Amino acid sequence: ASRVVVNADRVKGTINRNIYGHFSEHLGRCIYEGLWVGEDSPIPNTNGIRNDVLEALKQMKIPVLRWPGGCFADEYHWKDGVGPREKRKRMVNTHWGGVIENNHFGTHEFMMLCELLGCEPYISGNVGSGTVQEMSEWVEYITFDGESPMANWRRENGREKPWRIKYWGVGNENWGCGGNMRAEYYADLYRQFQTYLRNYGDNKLHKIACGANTADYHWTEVLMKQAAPFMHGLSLHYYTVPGPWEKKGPATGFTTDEWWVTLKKALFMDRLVTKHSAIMDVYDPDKRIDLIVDEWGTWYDVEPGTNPGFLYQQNSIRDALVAGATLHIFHRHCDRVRMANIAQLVNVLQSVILTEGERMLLTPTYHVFNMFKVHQDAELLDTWESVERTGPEGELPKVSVSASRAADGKIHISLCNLDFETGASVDIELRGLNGGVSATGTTLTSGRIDGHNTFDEPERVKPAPFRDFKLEGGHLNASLPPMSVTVLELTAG
Repeated sequence: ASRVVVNADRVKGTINRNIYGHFSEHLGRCIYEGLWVGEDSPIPNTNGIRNDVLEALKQMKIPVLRWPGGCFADEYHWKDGVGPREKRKRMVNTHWGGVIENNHFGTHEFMMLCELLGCEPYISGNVGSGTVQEMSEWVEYITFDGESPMANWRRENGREKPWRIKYWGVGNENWGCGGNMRAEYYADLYRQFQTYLRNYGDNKLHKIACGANTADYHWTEVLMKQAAPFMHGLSLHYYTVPGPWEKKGPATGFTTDEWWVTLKKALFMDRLVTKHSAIMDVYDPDKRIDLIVDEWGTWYDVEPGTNPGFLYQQNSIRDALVAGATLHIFHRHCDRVRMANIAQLVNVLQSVILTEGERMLLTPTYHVFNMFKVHQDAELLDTWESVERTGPEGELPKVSVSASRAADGKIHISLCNLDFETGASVDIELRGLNGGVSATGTTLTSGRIDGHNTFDEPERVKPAPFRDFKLEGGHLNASLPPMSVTVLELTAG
């Protein structure tokens, strides 16, 4: 059996709720259909935003939402998305391309969306093809409470008081689709652009520089050395891609080898975060600057017959394990990692929700985020572990565990069983308690390694009560089901 000691009297730090963040680009059906249906749609909606998705996201407690993209963000000109909705600029592609952009979802609709969800807005400004004045005016338009062309324009468009916004990305993927820049060159632009993004009134900007793709450590070094004093966060992007880029592999009907490879590549996040943080420590030993993993998740070949440019893929129990295992990695690094944004809220990459017209489903990834919401802003508890191995040559840990205490005093222990073939025995020793506790549990598992939900069968994979454990005198012995994510809630008394 795997062994775990939880020291409940020993706090290691706070798991920032923004670790549970999300990301929605104007791509495929993420914004259009996925969220924005329009005020006059037969799909029930609140001010143009579909109610089914809204309610599901609120239950999940989405903490922050990044918009309007990765690549799209450094092509976007924000002024195209404000003003009388029916008169905004429109781009239509008469090709398989499928680029229909009417700009009906713009700045006002996005701030409204965040207010509806109860989440923080995180806007990504355009460095690659934008100008310093353009970005500066966006911030002024949003946050200025005085009189000016930009602030007056906001009021004319229906928002009288300024909005608050903390999170502001100064360019996305600038090493690539955001301008193919050298780190050294981006650093100069970053420093210039951020200069003109002001704190108006009571607003305080949290400026986020574009960080490394995967293992580009030189990027991190240059950005930290050249630009650390001018930023509050630095990002990092890492997608879990089973096969080569040219043939990533399918979301369902995959082999057992693809299972192990996917999970092994997911766990590589720990090395990336560790090594990028080590470079950050050299220039910022006090850890002032946030590490922000604002693109992560699985990336497969699209579902057969669909437009590859739309990035639509299914979502299985394998993705649930990627999500749960990666979230645990962020927890362990919560002294530096303070936000993450899984790539793509709806209908795009590793989504929590898929839709098909009026129909929608919750993916197994959704269920992980909903179950793990108990970790948002929780205190991470000191845990020691000795876990068995699984997979070819024991290349994976069989189990991944994390323990935290919520503000109301309840303790939550989440556990992933990475082995699809057998259950996992975990012996959990609870120390530093002071009293006694009782426990309940919930588990997400499947009978098939590619177990997933569809529109006709939307509840094939979903959480269920978990009762296969024994709690006796400060020892919790659990028998986790195969391929599962489980959460145990412990209540004092």
